[PDB]
Amino acid sequence: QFTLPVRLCKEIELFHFDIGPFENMWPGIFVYMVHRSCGTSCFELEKLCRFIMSVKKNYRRVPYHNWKHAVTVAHCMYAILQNNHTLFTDLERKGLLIACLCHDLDHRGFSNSYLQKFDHPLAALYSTSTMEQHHFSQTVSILQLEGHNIFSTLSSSEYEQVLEIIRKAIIATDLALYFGNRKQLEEMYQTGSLNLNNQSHRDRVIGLMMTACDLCSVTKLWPVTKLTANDIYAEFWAEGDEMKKLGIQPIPMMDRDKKDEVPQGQLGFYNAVAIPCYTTLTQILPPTEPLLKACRDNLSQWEKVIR
Ligand SMILES: CC(C)(CO)n1c(=O)[nH]c2c3cccnc3n(-c3ccccc3)c(=O)c21
Ligand SMILES: [Mg+2]
Ligand SMILES: [Zn+2]
Repeated sequence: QFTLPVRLCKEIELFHFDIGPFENMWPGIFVYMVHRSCGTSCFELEKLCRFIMSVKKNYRRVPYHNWKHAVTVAHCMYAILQNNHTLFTDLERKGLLIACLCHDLDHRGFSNSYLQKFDHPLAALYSTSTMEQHHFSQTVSILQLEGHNIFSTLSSSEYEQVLEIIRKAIIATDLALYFGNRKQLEEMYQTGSLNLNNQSHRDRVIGLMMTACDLCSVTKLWPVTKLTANDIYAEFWAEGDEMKKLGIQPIPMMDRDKKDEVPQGQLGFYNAVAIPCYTTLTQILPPTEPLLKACRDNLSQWEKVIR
């Protein structure tokens, strides 16, 4: 039944768009993004709406890895897609927006390292990319619910094609995998061997897009960026608190007693992770340049905080 306001129509297209002040409209914002990416008949409205509300319900009340984070990541993907639409197939356009909304499904607010170290049942189930494999499992589980399968109308080979796009995209949100991925992609771009017709290459490009979307809070306007950083640190500190209880000293980043080091930690995160990510992405997809520009702007803001 929901209809989005006229001011948003043009603003939703921009990379720096902040979903933050529209909580009641987030399910409706996602529906709009889907119709603009693959048409009004791309998914049966009833199916799609059941799927979204179920996905929403399966995001816990954690400070950062919550419903808001899912819609934020999906919106960034929507902007990338819209600015490079002809470069992606209808099946990719569909799969990626769904993968972004589901990428942190049922996150408990603990890193893969925590679950591995403390031998959590989830780490026993999934050896590497612990949470990520759980997020893809949670996505399949939601699709398997009565009248949720938005992909039922696709052909047999086209169905396993989306589920494989989704699987690969969600796994690539494992930051530990990003570093190698970005390195292989930088090699291909420089040597001039990068070929989007090659499937293994497309998988890597998609992988980087997933990282770029996952970290997009660094591409918003400084007041939004700063407020998201508080949410991520509230989540890191809670994890550190748990480690302390179990007689383990957490790394500075997860220690609330080491709050003064946050600007220095951010500067390191932007120099080692965020800037290289958007630099490589801009080389492959030149219309994604505003993401790099906004990231550089926030990097200067963190330097100013240190100074
Ligand atoms: C991007 C964000 C949220 C900016 O506030 N951020 C930050 O400040 N430090 C970090 C950060 C620091 C260390 C490891 N991962 C981080 N990720 C992260 C977490 C899970 C999955 C993928 C990436 C962030 O998004 C982030
Ligand atoms: Mg994740
Ligand atoms: Zn995420």
